[PDB]
Amino acid sequence: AETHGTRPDLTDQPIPDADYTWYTDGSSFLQEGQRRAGAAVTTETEVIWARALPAGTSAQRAELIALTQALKMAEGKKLNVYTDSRYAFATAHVHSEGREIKNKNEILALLKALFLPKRLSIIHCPGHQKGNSAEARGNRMADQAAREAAMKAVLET
Ligand SMILES: [Mg+2]
Repeated sequence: AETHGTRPDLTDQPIPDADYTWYTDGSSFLQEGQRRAGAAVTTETEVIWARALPAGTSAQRAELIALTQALKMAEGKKLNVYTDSRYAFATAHVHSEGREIKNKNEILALLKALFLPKRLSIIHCPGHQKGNSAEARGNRMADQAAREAAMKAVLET
């Protein structure tokens, strides 16, 4: 059992009896001078949810938002969720003591959402993998979906 965490039964390895295995990604890039962002939750082949986010949204914030959405949609179910964000992983797994100086709203929302799934593992996966393994395909799908959502919104459709 992890220590100095927020949800005592949270693990970082896949649970055998998971209902859902999902992949999250937050995308942030510069376009026409401003920072743009998107977030997504996917399986290897399906987009469960993807949205463009407000201008100025950092990649870190987008990653928190994507992970939060996965937790919300998995309320009452057993979830393995993969993120390639070290920031989102650490925010979910390690409790901090001080006032949150950045992303305070998104951190609070994530911490609340941790408690929604019946059982939960938040797992790190490498990003930009070339394989056709489940993790490679899932992470790729989430990255593509988040970037597509962000691009479509900036271009207006
Ligand atoms: Mg990512």
